[PDB]
Amino acid sequence: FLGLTLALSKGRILEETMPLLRAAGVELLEDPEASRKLIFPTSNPNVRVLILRASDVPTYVEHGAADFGVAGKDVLLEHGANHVYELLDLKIAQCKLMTAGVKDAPLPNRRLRIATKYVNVARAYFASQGQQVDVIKLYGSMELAPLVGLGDLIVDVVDTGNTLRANGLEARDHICDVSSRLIVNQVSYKRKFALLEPILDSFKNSIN
Amino acid sequence: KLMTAGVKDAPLPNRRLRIATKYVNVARAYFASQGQQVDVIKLYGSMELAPLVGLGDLIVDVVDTGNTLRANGLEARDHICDVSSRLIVNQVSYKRKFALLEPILDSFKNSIN
Amino acid sequence: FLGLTLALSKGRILEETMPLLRAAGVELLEDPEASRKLIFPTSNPNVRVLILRASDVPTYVEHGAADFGVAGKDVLLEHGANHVYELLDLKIAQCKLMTAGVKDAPLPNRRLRIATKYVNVARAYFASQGQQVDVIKLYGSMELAPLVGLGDLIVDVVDTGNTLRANGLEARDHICDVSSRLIVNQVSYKRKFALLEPILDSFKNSI
Amino acid sequence: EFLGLTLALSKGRILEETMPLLRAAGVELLEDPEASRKLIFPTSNPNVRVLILRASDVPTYVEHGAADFGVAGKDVLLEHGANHVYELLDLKIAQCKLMTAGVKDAPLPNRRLRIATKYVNVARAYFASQGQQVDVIKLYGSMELAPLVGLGDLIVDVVDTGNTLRANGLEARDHICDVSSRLIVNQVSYKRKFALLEPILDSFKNSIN
Amino acid sequence: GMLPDGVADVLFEDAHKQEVLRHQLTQQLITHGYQLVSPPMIEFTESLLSGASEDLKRQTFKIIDQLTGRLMGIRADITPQILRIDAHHGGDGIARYCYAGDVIHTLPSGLFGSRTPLQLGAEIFGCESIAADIELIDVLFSMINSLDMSAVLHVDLGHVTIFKRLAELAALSASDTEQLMQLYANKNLPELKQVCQVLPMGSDFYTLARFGHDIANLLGRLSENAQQDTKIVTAIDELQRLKAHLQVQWQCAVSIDVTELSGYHYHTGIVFNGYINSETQPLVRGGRFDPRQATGFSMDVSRLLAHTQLDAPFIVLIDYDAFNNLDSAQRQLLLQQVASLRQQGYRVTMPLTAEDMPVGLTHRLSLADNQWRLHAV
Amino acid sequence: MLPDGVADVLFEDAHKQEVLRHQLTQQLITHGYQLVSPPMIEFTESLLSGASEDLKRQTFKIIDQLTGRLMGIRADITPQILRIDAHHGGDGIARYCYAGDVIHTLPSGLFGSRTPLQLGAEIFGCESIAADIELIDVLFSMINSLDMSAVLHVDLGHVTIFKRLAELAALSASDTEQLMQLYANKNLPELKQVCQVLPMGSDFYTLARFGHDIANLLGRLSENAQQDTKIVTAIDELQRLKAHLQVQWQCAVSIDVTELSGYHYHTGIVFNGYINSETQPLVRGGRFDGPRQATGFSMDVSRLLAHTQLDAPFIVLIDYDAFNNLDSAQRQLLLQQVASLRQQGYRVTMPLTAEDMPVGLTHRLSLADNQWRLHAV
Amino acid sequence: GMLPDGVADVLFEDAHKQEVLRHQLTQQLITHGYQLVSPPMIEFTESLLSGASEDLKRQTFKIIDQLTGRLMGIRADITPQILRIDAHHGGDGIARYCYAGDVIHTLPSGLFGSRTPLQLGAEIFGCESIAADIELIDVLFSMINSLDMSAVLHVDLGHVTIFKRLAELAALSASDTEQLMQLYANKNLPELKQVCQVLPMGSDFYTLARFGHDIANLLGRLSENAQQDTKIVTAIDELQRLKAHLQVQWQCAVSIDVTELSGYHYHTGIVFNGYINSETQPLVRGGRFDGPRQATGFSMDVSRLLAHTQLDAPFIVLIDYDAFNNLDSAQRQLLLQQVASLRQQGYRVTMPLTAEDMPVGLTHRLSLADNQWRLHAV
Amino acid sequence: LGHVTIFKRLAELAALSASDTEQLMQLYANKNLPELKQVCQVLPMGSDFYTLARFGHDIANLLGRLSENAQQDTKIV
Ligand SMILES: [Cl-]
Ligand SMILES: [Cl-]
Ligand SMILES: [Cl-]
Ligand SMILES: [Cl-]
Ligand SMILES: [Cl-]
Ligand SMILES: [Cl-]
Ligand SMILES: [Cl-]
Ligand SMILES: [Cl-]
Ligand SMILES: [Cl-]
Ligand SMILES: [Cl-]
Ligand SMILES: [Cl-]
Ligand SMILES: [Cl-]
Ligand SMILES: [Cl-]
Ligand SMILES: [Cl-]
Ligand SMILES: [Sr+2]
Ligand SMILES: [Sr+2]
Ligand SMILES: [Sr+2]
Ligand SMILES: [Sr+2]
Ligand SMILES: [Sr+2]
Ligand SMILES: [Sr+2]
Ligand SMILES: [Sr+2]
Ligand SMILES: [Sr+2]
Repeated sequence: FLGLTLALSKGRILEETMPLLRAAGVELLEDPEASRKLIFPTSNPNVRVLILRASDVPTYVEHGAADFGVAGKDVLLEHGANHVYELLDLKIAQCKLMTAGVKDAPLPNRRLRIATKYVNVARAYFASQGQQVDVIKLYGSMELAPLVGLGDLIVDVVDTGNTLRANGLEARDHICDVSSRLIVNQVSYKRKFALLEPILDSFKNSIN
Repeated sequence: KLMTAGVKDAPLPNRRLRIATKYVNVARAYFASQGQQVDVIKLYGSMELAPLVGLGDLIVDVVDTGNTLRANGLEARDHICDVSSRLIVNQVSYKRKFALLEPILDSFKNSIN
Repeated sequence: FLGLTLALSKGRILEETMPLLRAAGVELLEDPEASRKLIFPTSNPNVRVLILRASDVPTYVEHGAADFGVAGKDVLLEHGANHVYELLDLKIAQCKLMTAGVKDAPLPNRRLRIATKYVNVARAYFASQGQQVDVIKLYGSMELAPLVGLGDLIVDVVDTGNTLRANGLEARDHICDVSSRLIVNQVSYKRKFALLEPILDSFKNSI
Repeated sequence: EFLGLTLALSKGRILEETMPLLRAAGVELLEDPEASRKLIFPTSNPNVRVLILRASDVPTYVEHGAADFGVAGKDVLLEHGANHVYELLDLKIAQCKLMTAGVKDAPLPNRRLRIATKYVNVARAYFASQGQQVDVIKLYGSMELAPLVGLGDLIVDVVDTGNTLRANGLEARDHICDVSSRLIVNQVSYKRKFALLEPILDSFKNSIN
Repeated sequence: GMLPDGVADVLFEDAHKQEVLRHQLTQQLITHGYQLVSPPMIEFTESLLSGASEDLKRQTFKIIDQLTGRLMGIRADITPQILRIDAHHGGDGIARYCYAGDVIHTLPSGLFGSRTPLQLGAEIFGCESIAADIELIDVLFSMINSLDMSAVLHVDLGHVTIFKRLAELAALSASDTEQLMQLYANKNLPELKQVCQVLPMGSDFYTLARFGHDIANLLGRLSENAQQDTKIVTAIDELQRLKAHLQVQWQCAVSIDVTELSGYHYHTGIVFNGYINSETQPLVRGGRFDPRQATGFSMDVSRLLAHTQLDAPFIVLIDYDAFNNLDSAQRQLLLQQVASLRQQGYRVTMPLTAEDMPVGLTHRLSLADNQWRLHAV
Repeated sequence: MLPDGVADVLFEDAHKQEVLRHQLTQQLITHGYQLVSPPMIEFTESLLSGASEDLKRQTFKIIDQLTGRLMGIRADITPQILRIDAHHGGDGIARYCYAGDVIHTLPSGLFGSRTPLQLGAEIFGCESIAADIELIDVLFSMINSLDMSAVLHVDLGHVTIFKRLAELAALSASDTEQLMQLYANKNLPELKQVCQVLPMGSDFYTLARFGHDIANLLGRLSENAQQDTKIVTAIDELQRLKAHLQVQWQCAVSIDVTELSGYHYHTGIVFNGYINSETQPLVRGGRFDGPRQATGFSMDVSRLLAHTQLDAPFIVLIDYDAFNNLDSAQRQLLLQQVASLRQQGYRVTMPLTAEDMPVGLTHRLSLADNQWRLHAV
Repeated sequence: GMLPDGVADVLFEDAHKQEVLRHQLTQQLITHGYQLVSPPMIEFTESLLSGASEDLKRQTFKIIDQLTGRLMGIRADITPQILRIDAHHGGDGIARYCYAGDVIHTLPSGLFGSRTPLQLGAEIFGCESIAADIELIDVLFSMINSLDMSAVLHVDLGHVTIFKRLAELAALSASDTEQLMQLYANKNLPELKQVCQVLPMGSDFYTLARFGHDIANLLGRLSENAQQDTKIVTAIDELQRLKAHLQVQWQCAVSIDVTELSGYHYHTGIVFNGYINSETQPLVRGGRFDGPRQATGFSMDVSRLLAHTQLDAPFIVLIDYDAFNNLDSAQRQLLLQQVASLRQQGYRVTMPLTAEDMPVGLTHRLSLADNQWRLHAV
Repeated sequence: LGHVTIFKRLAELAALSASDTEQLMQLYANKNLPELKQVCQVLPMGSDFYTLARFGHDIANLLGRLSENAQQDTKIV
């Protein structure tokens, strides 16, 4: 395959990205949800897409198995974005990385336990606040952790906060703002700019 | 069972093999016990895609029937080890709450025989 | 002993230093040459002297077994003078460090062999000339080495050069100028300056 | 120019005790070295000349081939390293022994001991074999003074009678090893010039009994 | 011997003495208002060697944290850790810290030195005044005096500001600064004289080495441009105050060397070096350092061992046979008596066998007429 | 900022750590144990001589720049005690104690320390169970001196029992490993299965099922097991220690003869002291190898900090203005008074300025009615 | 000094010559059926120093792998790496390996010797027969002969088995073995004679030093207990076969020294030492060693051949700057074709960047005269 | 192809600190355009530094997109 391979995150990112893709001439030919398929062709025959778990997007892109991708800045911060180019803030799927604890429970004045997917972000953040922590890696959902004492706080992405409140939790501290970004493989940017440029101009235009 | 898996009838490249897997530690351990050097790539999601777009040469995954592998143009290669579900217990809870645990453990033990 | 211990070199340095000592109030009570004695008292009861091989002077001084000493700059350069203070050029026993070879024998085009006491000086010098060498440490006299092919050159101190010519050798390159120096232990300079100062002023004036 | 054997001899006492062995092998000096401003000495055998060196330079001249063979104390050989020469004969002359020595009845300090010595490598080796840590200070000249002005706690030196130690308020402490003069030979000279060496070595061997 | 160069066991009575010294000196500092901190032996090099000199970097062993792949160091000096601690905990006002802990060096720092010193120190942060340096001197000398040594401490004062201002005003290159520093370290007066003839303000640099010891007249020997620099004037004034304080208050022999420029990197002003008798390496090193003021000192506790003495210990052995003949109630009373002896600092061994013999035995606890009593051996 | 398993101990915690280290060290010394303070680094030749694979992985490696040879930072002090006893201890009984920092490459337990302050005691050269009883006495005397509310639970094991059964039943390496794994996991069902097809498999099952009841363990074992002297002696040792701990010290004791951690280094009886319900033992001890007998224990002093309390400190500030208004003779009297307070352990700060404020201030020393006195804040 | 002791640049024609030697000698080995392997300069000490002598350990620089915290070495010898490689890849049958690579030593052997030799070697695994040692000799001598040196290689054969069997049969202590070995190393016959009067079978140990060179009669001078040891008999037989083979097949000067016991640790039988002219340190060291796997091999420092080998003078050519820039495009293309041809034949042709651009050691100009580019010497 | 002179001349002409040079270099290495845009709004000649990352690939027109001070630097040209 001599064209571009585009890595997309599952779920909400896919919904909000479809418009940008259609504007750049790259609509999916079929629905991914009702498909037992891994590599998807598009209306442009030089572009195919991969539908990945969000945390795998930077991995596929930096290793060149996809030439470019759409990934949350939360994922990029947690992963490390040293081996890709973060070309565009797509200003979609806005949310923010936050600490969160039990509703109206005060912070204990001891070493905190953080239970989170975002282990590196968590370490970095609590370091910048000069605070010592014990971090516990979780792969799944995090809202349960404080409720059974696994950790005192969690680090998670929060939009509305409805999920937190529905589980007796509340956002505490704001870590940073998060949105989806267009990342590009370093080699693909050099070797395949001619294929990328129109699509990047279209995305840039679709944002304003 | 935990198995290595690759593209159907694709030959081993002469260079250092790339493993794309959830099971990073198992992968390192296994290929170490075969005296083989590997480059491991951590994946969090589904793994069947990785060999098909060249992310890695092989994957390590749990396989039952293997229908998922064949349906994606992949084939099981090596058997790593057998896998089944286990009952694990917290060390402190085993000491502090044995009275609550024992009947439940006896029932599970009996349900297996 | 609460006074100053002064380390002196054996032969020529001792002759040329005696005047400076007498002027600063520190004459020996007796002749060292005709004496089976190691620590010598002086006319000043706060000063005693040690008569050492020249290469041991910096050793006794830096370790504080002598508070100050007279040593050739050749010795100091070879030894390392990092742990002592070189206070005074006494302008005595002037000579110079030189390379030397067989008379009118040309330098071979291959890697040179240096046979010398002054191993560190030799390495440093030939390094500064961008020249590669094989150095051979000698403890005794060096004039013989080129005559039996042990090395191509020697590094040695030369005054007149009479010893070189008498053995069919000639001075070749000038490395640096050498004279005797007054060295002082770092701690002794701080703790015992009151005892040292007059003696150092007298030496400075005697020069 | 010179196709014969070059023999390296140590200056003082070794020279006295070696002259007999040389005369028996046909290699007397033509003149007195003490009253001579001369570096290479011819002998009654025209295939042999001698060099009169400081003792510590004997192994150096021999291993580098500037002398084909030499007479050196085992103290010198141990200190220098004798890896590049052949120690062919114990000449059983200039017997003495390597010893530690300290101030008379001075007790060992509780801290790490300081050794002031010519024999730096021997000193390190010896105190290592006794499982003891030391700080060694190299001296080139006489060593008897060092303990008396606190340069070191002990010295390592060759001791025969011990008169020099006692006369300076020092006493022998430990025996390190026995020392005598040895005949050393250059590796290449042993292979290339055995025919010249053999009679002289047989004569030395016989002179020892 | 089995151990590396510059690495030594401290055993038996020496270890006991080291423990007493460390504890007493620590307690003294605590009672003068210094907060004890005990940072760890290892940190990530990011923190440990933040703004470290090239020397401190070479002195610090590197090791790899297998949990992160990152570089850690084993501390060669505690002071940077005190900086880290004061940044997070100290605020803007005055703060006092003390410490005592092992540090490790890659190489011995001078001839025959230790690579495993037990570093004890005190530091005052957040005070600009020379009064903080004077308090530290008073604390140090109070500590030294508590040790009842016959060995005497000589103090050498320097002040890095003087040479740094001269280096500024004369606009010296890196090369020329290095060369003067090397020459100063060696007090090589002849070669310094030569180099100074061809340097800008070279007369002043020569004066530092030749007449720096005479601090009463140093200002008046300096050039006009030097004499009109306030920092140079203040520095020389600080030296004169400390010198006077040490002589008046403590009867201390003080020498001055304004060319003492070890730790040109970390020192920012006055420096102190305390020498014990005629030992080459200073027992005590101290100075001003580094938007926060700081001054402090440190020492190797282990170097005090040779100059300090404790009373003979009382080492007691209970008689084996007599003890095993006791009934249970007699044993309990003896043990109560032994506990009391131990509370008073007697070292009491309860023998496992008839041959069980404590090292350095001084007394037996023996049974006569239904009574246990001590008698010397 | 700091690596995982690496922590500052600061302020009152550091003070408390210093008190604990000092008191516990002194207690050991008064029981006849010789204090030794080996260095943090040695050549791996000595440091890792006869080390387990685990100890090797736990030990950081560094290079001695003076010799090119490999050194380690100690992860455990016991091998250094072996080294020390070989050179200094002779053939008789010898007692050693120690307290020093050790470093581990990886934490042992979830969020556990890689920089423990390891304190211990060891008895060499005594075959008798009496040496293990003396150690228990020393340990419990120390624990009791701490006035904790936390309770120490003791678990006793004895590796000899399983090792003799493994010998007598001629088990393979494979089968030994499998039983050990099954014991570690308390997997009774799979153990029962594996034991039906093993020689003397009945005895291996009995260890896991009835090992806790040490009074009857011998009588449940097979005839071949019951006639093994080593098995009999081991069970006898367990019964003596258990009784001694309960009688003399009112200790809760559990027995687990399937406890086989350190199968490598342990050669007999083993002790594990747990504090409340903490997963990792506070104290680990037991018999090991010096042909020289050895037994001992060690603990991380830093883990005592959470369970120990000191009295509130008195932190005193002298009034700045009042002090500077004093004449010389008034100052000398105040300083005498301050010295006295400091001797009693009051932490007295002499202020540098009017704003100089000690952390945690509790009292001012103030001037009222021609008299200096403490008043709370 | 600019560079450390025992560390030297190899520059210019010497470097060219080193490259030719390395390449030719490697190719020769490959054409004799030896498989080339190129192991890395660094390994974990677990593998690199597995069963290493104390000497090899001291010779090996240590470094730390920052990825694992574990200890690595820079190789001082390639043979242990060949063992590692043969364990994984070689099977139970015969396997042949060759190699050429840099090794580093902490200290020189020999006064002013190299610490950075370019170690080239060949090894045969899995053959018990003396035939494997004979094949290696053939390979080695074919290589030596291809070099067209005037320097002569002298071969010294030893065999450690002989002294080891005598040491066993006479039940010598560690102390006594060390003392005999020291005395052998120094050829100290008088003190050896003394020590041997008071040792069991001491007569045989003396005979090794005094009559070991005469291998035809060594067996018959030995004691009855020695003569009835099969290993002693076989060893002496092996020496006689190699000696004969070297003299007959290769016209080699062979000396025998059964007291040659360097590498008592690693050698397990026959040993070979090749000396170039009268150089003290052997150019070639070889002999039997351990892989239960048989192994024999040799190695040499290629850099020590540089002083004894010669290449033809090179042709170093400069194209004339002015003439070239005066050419039209089609004339340039023809010249470049001619230059390409010269380069294919091994002429070193510089295309000048400027009129002053001057190759070092210039021998010819390629110049324009009539309608023709031609070489003319300078 | 690249050319370090261009950024070094811009860093000179804009008189950048060590800190600011390091930050731009880190951002360039990552081709982080959003954060670079932010940092460049508050830097002297920051427009030129942004242009390098955004339009450096089009070398035919790079000179004409640069500032007047940049365009008059001979080394840049
Ligand atoms: Cl598909
Ligand atoms: Cl939400
Ligand atoms: Cl919320
Ligand atoms: Cl399946
Ligand atoms: Cl399949
Ligand atoms: Cl001349
Ligand atoms: Cl005596
Ligand atoms: Cl002694
Ligand atoms: Cl000690
Ligand atoms: Cl009575
Ligand atoms: Cl009061
Ligand atoms: Cl050699
Ligand atoms: Cl085989
Ligand atoms: Cl043509
Ligand atoms: Sr410090
Ligand atoms: Sr006092
Ligand atoms: Sr232990
Ligand atoms: Sr209590
Ligand atoms: Sr009062
Ligand atoms: Sr080899
Ligand atoms: Sr030929
Ligand atoms: Sr902005």
